[PDB]
Formats: sequence, structure tokens, C-alpha cells
Amino acid sequence: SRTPSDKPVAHVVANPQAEGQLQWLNRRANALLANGVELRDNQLVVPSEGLYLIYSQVLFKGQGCPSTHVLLTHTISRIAVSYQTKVNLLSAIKSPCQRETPEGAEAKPWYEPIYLGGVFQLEKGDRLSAEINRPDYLDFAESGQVYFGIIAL
Amino acid sequence: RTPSDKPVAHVVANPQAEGQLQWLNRRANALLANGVELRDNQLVVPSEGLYLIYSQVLFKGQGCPSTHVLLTHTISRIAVSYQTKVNLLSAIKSPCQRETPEGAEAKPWYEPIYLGGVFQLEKGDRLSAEINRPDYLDFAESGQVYFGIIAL
Amino acid sequence: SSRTPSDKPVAHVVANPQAEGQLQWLNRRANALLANGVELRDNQLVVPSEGLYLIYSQVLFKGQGCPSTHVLLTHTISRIAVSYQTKVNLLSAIKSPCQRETPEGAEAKPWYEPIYLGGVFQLEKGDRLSAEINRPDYLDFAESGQVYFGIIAL
Amino acid sequence: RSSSRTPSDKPVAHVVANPQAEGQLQWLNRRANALLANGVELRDNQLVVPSEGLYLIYSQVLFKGQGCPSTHVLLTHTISRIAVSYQTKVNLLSAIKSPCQRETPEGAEAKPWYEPIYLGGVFQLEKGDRLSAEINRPDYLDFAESGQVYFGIIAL
Amino acid sequence: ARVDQTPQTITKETGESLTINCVLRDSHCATSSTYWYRKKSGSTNEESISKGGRYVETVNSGSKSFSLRINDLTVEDSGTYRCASECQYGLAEYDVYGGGTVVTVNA
Amino acid sequence: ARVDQTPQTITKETGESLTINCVLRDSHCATSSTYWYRKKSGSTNEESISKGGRYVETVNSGSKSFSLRINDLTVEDSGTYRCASECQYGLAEYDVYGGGTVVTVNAAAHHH
Amino acid sequence: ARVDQTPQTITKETGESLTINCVLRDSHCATSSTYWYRKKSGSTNEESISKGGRYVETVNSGSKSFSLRINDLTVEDSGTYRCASECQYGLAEYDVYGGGTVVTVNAAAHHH
Amino acid sequence: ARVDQTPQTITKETGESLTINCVLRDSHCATSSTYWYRKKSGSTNEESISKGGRYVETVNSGSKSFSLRINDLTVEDSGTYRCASECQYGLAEYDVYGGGTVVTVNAAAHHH
Repeated sequence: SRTPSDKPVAHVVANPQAEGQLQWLNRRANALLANGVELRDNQLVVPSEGLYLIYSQVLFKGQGCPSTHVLLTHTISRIAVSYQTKVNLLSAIKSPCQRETPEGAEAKPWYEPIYLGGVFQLEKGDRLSAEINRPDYLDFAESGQVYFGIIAL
Repeated sequence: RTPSDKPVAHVVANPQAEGQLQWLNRRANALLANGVELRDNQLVVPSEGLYLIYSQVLFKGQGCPSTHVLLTHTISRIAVSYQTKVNLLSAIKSPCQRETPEGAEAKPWYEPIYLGGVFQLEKGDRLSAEINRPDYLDFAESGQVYFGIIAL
Repeated sequence: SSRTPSDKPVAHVVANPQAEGQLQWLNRRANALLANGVELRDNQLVVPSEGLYLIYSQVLFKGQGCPSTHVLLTHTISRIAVSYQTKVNLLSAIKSPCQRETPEGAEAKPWYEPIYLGGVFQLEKGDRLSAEINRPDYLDFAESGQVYFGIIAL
Repeated sequence: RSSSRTPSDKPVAHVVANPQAEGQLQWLNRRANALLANGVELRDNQLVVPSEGLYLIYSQVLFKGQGCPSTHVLLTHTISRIAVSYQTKVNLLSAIKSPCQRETPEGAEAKPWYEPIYLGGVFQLEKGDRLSAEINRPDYLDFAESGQVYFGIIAL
Repeated sequence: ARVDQTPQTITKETGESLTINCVLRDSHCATSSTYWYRKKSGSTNEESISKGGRYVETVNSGSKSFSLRINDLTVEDSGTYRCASECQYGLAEYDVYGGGTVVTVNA
Repeated sequence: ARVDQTPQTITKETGESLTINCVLRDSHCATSSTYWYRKKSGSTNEESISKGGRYVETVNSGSKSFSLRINDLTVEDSGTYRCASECQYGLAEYDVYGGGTVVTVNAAAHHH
Repeated sequence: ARVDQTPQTITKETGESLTINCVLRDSHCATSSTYWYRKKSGSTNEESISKGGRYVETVNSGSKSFSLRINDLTVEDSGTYRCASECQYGLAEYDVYGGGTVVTVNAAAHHH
Repeated sequence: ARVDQTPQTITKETGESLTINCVLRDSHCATSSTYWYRKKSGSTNEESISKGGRYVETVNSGSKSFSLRINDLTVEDSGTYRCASECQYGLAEYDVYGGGTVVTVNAAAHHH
């Protein structure tokens, strides 16, 4: 360690060895978590009140979606000390299969990424969480395909 | 209790805005302070410096017609130095590959677009986040469509 | 005219429109920046000083018809550091633009796919960042700010 | 303290330029003596035809500048159509005008030039066609008074 | 015309009450869909004045007039207040505005 | 439209003088560092035209316009000509371009 | 007026050189025992300027005027500079003062 | 005539802001040494306007013209305002002047 550098910061990436779950990690190469940011239950805990930049990306992969009725979601939520209800700050939905379902052929690997980012005023003790409804379609194979992070502006 | 900061803005789509994109600031988890004004659906930069501009839109439709809709989303800039609307960020997305479902109707599709970048803005510059088809907006749930700038 | 000085390492490079089958990054164009020490060498950004940076890039893919079998669109920002001289992926995304529908006696139709990547990272002096795509033949830089790549020292 | 029992018609629109739109051409409909009714919708500064049929398209713009410091300035005004059958911008009506033919106000100034441009024609439009009236130099617009810049269609 | 603000320039002291009158001249605009907007002196953030508390709105349908009483004037209640109305006849529906400046001096 | 090259399509005969004018619309670009590029018909080279002799360059800062007069025109001077200017405000430095093509026919050379 | 500083308000750039002149009006004060004192902007303690290096002094006893040329100017050397002289005639010994402020602006650093 | 003031006679009301513009005609005069003078109605001494606060000065170097916007207008700011500039070529140093008069009217007159 040479130069100090500061601000609450976090850039966590999904655990590749979790398969059917999205577990956030910080001890893996180009990942960061320092200066007060806590990771409790896959939740980032704000250490100080101020303006933050919140972002997250998720990559979905399925092997030839046979079901027209497929819905993929990705949302970053906030539970604050002032108002103790989970509300979505950033949200996105994506329909991966436009009915087109493989009939007389073989599998069709589809990939769908979703990216979210925004600036918010957060308070001390706020709990941020990035979650998806289909954690069985997670593709954490490669490296920077799924992540979640904040930086104090 | 905690002191303010720097020019910032995070505006959200109006949920009760019938088929149109009106940006709002006086709603939960939204900001517009430290000089940034929202004029006629436009953000006005109050001071010279480097800003980070971003916006997301969620498009939803209840079926794939034959028209072949093209979804566009661009953040453009009108500067005091060059009084022409020029695009800073843009993206295009075609939602329908389907050969118009003739028996399996409805089937709601969802398509998002996210834009973000760093730019140098001048005093009085007007940024505008716009889309070509404001009739496919999904401003139903919170924070699905938004637009913001922050002075870095 | 002159108002405020401004500072910190920043870069926002945009693809060259007069380039064919290539993603060549340019800095000497209207709303593009490359100042405060950031160097653009071999289609690569060279970090001039250690700190926390914000990295982002967008790519727009377009084709006028659906091709055969499955084509995969890739977009990754990589980093080769002085500390570890091997290129590792910081951000990645894959996207399938053509879902079956291999045109066999049917009309072609232009598809568009954007891909965006962004995150905060700690970079050192002399690190070489590069944003690249696997199929530079589907690039749609026919309009402005549709493909770009940038960093800013926070 | 009055009464009204007035009827209606067929797709029509007559929109007027925004006066408080700094150096830009924003089309408005919620202003006196302006129309946008019977299905014609205004999206992204574009009119969307609500039904297929025979239409009359017209538009005027007024250009004003406060001096001629360039014998090489071009003012153009075009009504273009991007159609559902052919998703390409094609010109329906166009006109070009050179506002400054002289050798620039080299001595005294305050010579405001005014040059108007008018377009009109009948066309066959389909449902979902998007019509757009545009100019090349939106910095010379004279929207100071009323009914100086306008754009409209009417279903014949 | 198209709505006429009567008190054009007023100058009152902190702790008082000014009334602004607007009169309809278009027989298609209604005294029912009336709106108010304020612009604080030296700032172009024209906001929508809310009808309640210190801001009381009186409507009289007979004379086609609406007014806006502002109570407890402060030194920050100095600006330019405009009134608005929604008009509708046949296939046309539009709105109209006025103009008039307020300056409050503090004691 | 960030500098406007005015004579888009011009057609002159061997033995002439064509003037190409460009006017700046970006209030950050300066008339001091101007460059011209010509691309000879059929090749993609866009070599840089030099300021001197057959290529005379006239600059006027008042109207923010520059021109490039080409005299003694031959048939080897037919191509697409671009004008350029160097812009700089805060931390940003860029340049701007235009466009305009020339076609030159000969004189038939009447043989006695 | 028993010592007169000529440059009251000065504005020089980092890397320049300002000359402050003081002229004696009391024929009892001598141009030999002159002293200079500066008070750094924002601080209250008045420091005494030393004779050497950046501070070169020109004295002319004929006109009873002394000056202080300041070279290699930075932006942290902006403050109120006063001149002084020691007077002595009979049983009296006193000193005299002046006044004059300098403001230095910086020149940034062109970041490509 | 060297230097042409554009606003000859103005009649603004108390609480407003007037800008007076001057254009240089001699290519020996510089927009760098520009000065403004006011002469209060009822007195003869021409005072030198100090640029700061209510008196802001703008410059445009391309056309060699400068202006002077005065904000927060009172009723005691009625007078004859002139602009000035310093010209210098070879063995010559001179200055140039213009002219433009201001009348500012006040309020009250609540006709009852």
C-alpha cells in the first residue's frame, strides 16, 4: 500500500461457484469494498449520508427458452431508516423470448444483459440490494458480466 | 443536517402523464438542486465544468405489429456556442422479430435502453432526454424511466 | 471566452465514422475529451496516475437481415496493468441479436442492439485500458454518440 | 353564462411554432387559433397520420437575420415523410432561398432581412406516416409575432 | 387581452396581503380551470403556486373573473405572478396567460 | 452545422479559378489554424494542400470565413475538396470538416 | 507625506517582477537605513523581508528615493508590503512607514 | 468617424439595466485599453466609471467593439456617458471618444 485514496466505495461481483444464487464477493481481483461499505446479506450498507452513484449489471443466459411467458427483472432497492419499506430506485424488465420457441431444432443459447445506474441521496444505515427474479439464468461464467457497486460522490 | 454538495439532478418520468414523457423532481428518491433548473422538460447547466449524463427508459408493448417499430433514445445538447441540437448519447433497438402473432395474441414485450457518459458543459447549456415513441413508456413501477446529471 | 479552469484525468473517445470494419477511437472531435494526462496510444487509454476511475463504453450493432445460425455480439473493457502484464476483463456483455428466424424465403429486417458497460475500478499509473468488440463489421457509427468509450478519475 | 352546441369533422392539424423556445422550432397545439384534433397526434415534433387517405400538407417559416455578413448563406425548408411502407426520410416539399445577395453590411448595420418560405401540396398518406417540417438554420426563426411559422395537415 | 391581470405592479411591506385579479375576455375559457404560477425575482424557475393556506383563490362565474389572495407576505415572496385558464370550443382546446410583477420590501 | 462549405458541386473548364468558401458556425473554432485536404478522383489519399502559389488562401476573422482560390486550373485538379479548422475551449480540442467536389473538362485543343 | 509608496495596488502574474518605489519627504530620514516589511494575505503577524536573492534594492541618496524589485514571483507572495526608514536629527529618533498591496494570479497548467 | 456609439439616447425606468456599445474604426486603436466616462446631469466634472459591481464591461475582439452593461439602475444615474480607447502605431499616441446620453425616469405617479 502506497497512496491513501478515500471515499466509501464498493464494486462487488457475483460468486462463480454459487450456480443457483447471486452471492456478492469483494475478494476477487479487480473488485473493491473499502472505507466503510459493509456487505451483510448480499446487501450494501451505506456508512455515511451523502450523494452516491449506484450501478449494477446482470447477464442472463438460457438454453433455448421454450416458454413464451418469460420475464427477466433487475432492480436496485433501498430500505432506509427514515421509511422502513423496500422501494425500487432503479428497475428494468426484459422479455428474452418473443414466442419463437425451438420446435424441430436444437437448443438456442440466448444472452440478455441489463444495466442500471443513477445518482441518489442516501442516509446512514441505508440497505441497498440488487436482485433478480430468475437467479437460475445467471451467467457468471466470464468475469465482468455481473456486478454491483456504489461510489460516494 | 448534512451540508448540500454540487450541481445534481435525478428526474423521473411522470406516472400519471398520459402517453408522454414529463420529467418530475418532487417525488421520493429524486433530486434537483444546487442551481440545476428544469425548464420546459430540459435541464439547464448552471456552471461550467465536467458532468456525467445518464438516462434509462423502459418500453413495453402488448404485441408485435407489422409496422416494425424502431425504438430510439437519445440525450442531446444545445450549447451557447453552437445553437444546434446535437446528440451526445444515442441507442436504437428493434423489439419485434415476430411475424405478427396471428393466433397467440398479446404477449407483452419489454425493452430497456440505458445511456451514460461524461461531457464538458458550459453555462446555460440545455440537455434534453427524449425518445421517438413516447406511447410505449412503462412508467408503472418506480424508477423504470429516469434521467439525470451530476457535476463531477 | 473563459470561465473556470477545471481538472482531473478524463477521456471520452468516439468511434471514427470514416472507418470500415474497425473500431478506431478518436479524440479530436466535437464532444470528445482527452486531457489531464490520459494518453491514447495503440487504440488504448493509458492511465497517467493512480486512483479510482469510472469506466464506461457503449456499442451499437446493426445488420440488415437476420443471418444464419446464432451470431454472438461481444463488448468488453479490458485492462493490462504494469503490476500484472496480462489483459483481464473488467466489464463484459454478450447479446444474441438473431433468435432463430433464419430467413428461408422470408423478408429481411434490420436489427439493432446496444450494449453498455460501467463500473468503478482502481487503476495504477501506466495501465492500458481498451474497449473492443468481436464483430467490428456490425458497427453502426452512422450517427453521433452511438459508440463511445471513456474514463474519469473520481 | 353562454351556450355551445358545435359539431366536429375529420383528421386535421394546424400547429404553431413555440415562441419561448430559444433558437429552436418546437411545434405547439395548446395555443389560440391552433388545431390538433380528430386523431392527428404530435409525437417527437412530428405529426402522425391517424388514417389513410388524401391529405393537404402546408407549412410556412419566417427567417429573420440582423445583418448579411456572408454572401454564402443558404436557407432551406422541407416537409419530409417517413412512411410505414418505406421507412426512409423522403422529401415531399422543399424550397431553397439565399437571403443575402449583397456584399455584407460593411459599414452601418441594423439591416434586418426577412425571407419567408411556403410549402403546399396534396398527397396520399397511410396510417402511421410521420410528417416533419424542418429548416436548416433554426437560429434565424422569427417567432416573435403570431402566425409567422406554422405547419399543418388536413384530411380532404 | 386573453386574460387581463389588473394589479400590474404592486409594492407592499412584509406582513401584508395582496390580491391579484384576472378577468376572462374569451367566452370559451372557463373560470373553473384556473392555474397560478410564480417566478421568484431574478430566477427563471417559474413554479406552480398551490391553492391552499396562504394562497387563497376566489372565483366568480358571473363576471368571468378569478383572483389570488396572498397572505403573510415575506421578503422572499417577491417575483412575477402569472395566471392561466383552459379554453375549449369545438375541435380546439388551448390555454391563456397574463403578466404582472410583485415586489415586497422588508421592514 | 459546424463550418459550412458552400460550393458543393462546381464544374469548371481547364484554365480558370474556382473559389471554395467555408464559414464557421462553432463559436469555439478559430480562423487561425486552417487546413485544406484534396482527394484526387479515384484514389483515397486526401493529401494536404499547401498555402502558396497556385493555392492562395484568404482569411477574414470578421465574418469568420475562409476561402481557397485555385488558379490556372488543369484537369489534374479535379477531386473532392474539404476545409478544416482547429477548435479549442476548455479541456476539449477537436477539428471540423466540410465537403465539395470539382469536375474539370478540357478545351478540345482545336488542331489547325 | 513622510514616505510615499508609488504602486498602491499592483496585479502581476506568476513569474514576473514588480518594482515598488518609496520617496522620502523628511530631510532627516536617510536612504541608508531602509527596511521593508510584508504581511501575508489572511495572516495578522507582519514579517520582515530579508535582503538577499529575490529581493534586490536600488537606493539613490541624491533624490532620497529607494526601491525594492521583487523577482521570481509566485502566487503565495501576495500581501501588503511597506517600506521604512530611520530618521535622526537632534535628540529625536523615529521611523516612518508607507503602504502597498500586491495580488498575484496563477497561470494554470495546460493539460493537453 | 473613429469610434461609433450605437445607443445615442436612451430612456429607461428605475430598476432596469442598459447596455451601451462602441465600435472601433481605426485599425491602430486596441480594444485592450478601453475606458468609460460618466458626466452627471447638473455637474461638469466627467467622472471615470469603475468597472465593478453595477458597471460591467464586455468586449468582442473580432469586430473590435466593446460594450458596458449597467445593472441595478437608480434615478441618480442620469448623465452623458462616453467611451474611450487608446491608439498607438509608430511614433504616435492618441485617444478617441464618442457620445451617448442617458435619462432614467422613476416611479410612483399612482394616478388617483
